[PDB]
Amino acid sequence: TSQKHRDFVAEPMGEKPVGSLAGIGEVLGKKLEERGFDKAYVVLGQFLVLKKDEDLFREWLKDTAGANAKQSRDAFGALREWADAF
Ligand SMILES: [Cs+]
Ligand SMILES: [Cs+]
Repeated sequence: TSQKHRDFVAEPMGEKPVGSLAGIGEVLGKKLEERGFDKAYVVLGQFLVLKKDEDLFREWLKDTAGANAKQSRDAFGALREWADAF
């Protein structure tokens, strides 16, 4: 199961790795780690630097991590939900 939406939002981000964010696979996490998005805090940062736009974060995550629709959407929802919480 990839039901890690709950585990990410029931505590703060902190020094959490990128692969801990929902939709960030073990393969995606490598393509993301070499660009300097090694932690889930760095992806949160990019999403805020994009003003939390859904299809701009999803456009960048495709243009960089090589993400698919389910991966890019599950990642955005997890960031949006965590922003909506803390
Ligand atoms: Cs970077
Ligand atoms: Cs809140």
